[PDB]
Amino acid sequence: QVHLVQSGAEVKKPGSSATVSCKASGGPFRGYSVSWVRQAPGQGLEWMGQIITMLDTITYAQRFQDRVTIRADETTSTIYMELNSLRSEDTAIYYCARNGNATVGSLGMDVWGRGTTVTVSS
Amino acid sequence: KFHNFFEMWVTYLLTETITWKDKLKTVCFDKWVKQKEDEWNSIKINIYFESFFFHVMKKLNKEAKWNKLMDAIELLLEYLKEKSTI
Amino acid sequence: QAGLTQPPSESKGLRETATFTCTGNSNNVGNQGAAWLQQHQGHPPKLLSYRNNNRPSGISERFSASRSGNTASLTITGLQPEDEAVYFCSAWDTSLRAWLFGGGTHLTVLG
Repeated sequence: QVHLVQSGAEVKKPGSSATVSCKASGGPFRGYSVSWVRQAPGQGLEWMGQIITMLDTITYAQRFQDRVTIRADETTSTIYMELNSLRSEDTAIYYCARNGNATVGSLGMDVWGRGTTVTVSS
Repeated sequence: KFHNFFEMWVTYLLTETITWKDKLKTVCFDKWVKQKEDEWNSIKINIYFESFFFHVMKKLNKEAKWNKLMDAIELLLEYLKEKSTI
Repeated sequence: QAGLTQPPSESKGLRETATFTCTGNSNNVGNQGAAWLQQHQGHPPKLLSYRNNNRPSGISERFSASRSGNTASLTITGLQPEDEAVYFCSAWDTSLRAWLFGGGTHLTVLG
């Protein structure tokens, strides 16, 4: 029973940096493999990156290779986010969700966060 | 970090166990199992091994084999000995 | 193309079965499988099927998934008039090392 609770929404400006953080609990911190998903309003989800919290292994998307960075903090059991180059159409609700159920042995976005809807504007 | 070394050793051990179970459809397996015993005693439940699932799929993306494969390290090493004798 | 291609919308009536499709390539869906996700209006998408097509906790037996080789399918039998949701197929690409999401079919019950 792993629980993910999502931070509140933050209003940013173009060119600034956003930080979405959700803490996870319900087991050892070593066995967490949460991923960060972007869903712009009106169309479908878009996978951004993921972190496997065991050996600090992060895989980014091809189009977010040089933009997004993901890290983990084992003391507070939180997973962080960072978007260095915020642009006007980078407006979405951001989710964090593990990519599998280790008890069953399968990959799938099993438990999801509430969503941090970062809205860039002027 | 020594705990990162331990978890990388166990992850590599689980991946190599999956690959050896794949390779043997039925002598190098016996010399491999003893190769993962001098290591283990130089270092010296079921839930303990599920936290390694995601890191193992990172390098070996096979749900079926991981499920078929299933203190806890002595249990797995005893399983490896039993498989090597047969 | 190399992503997951899904039809934009499908419409079925009440007390009817719904057949889904999500086709990729030998890496996205054919390799291991595809996961199906239930997203309502303005809600986090709830999972329905793992890659091995297992039922997660909290999801009834009314849903059911499978794979016809290089194409994932999800079947909903006897549509419930409150099942207005968009359904997404995700699949870990092994060549690009990425979860690939489809367009997501929109389900409109007729009643």
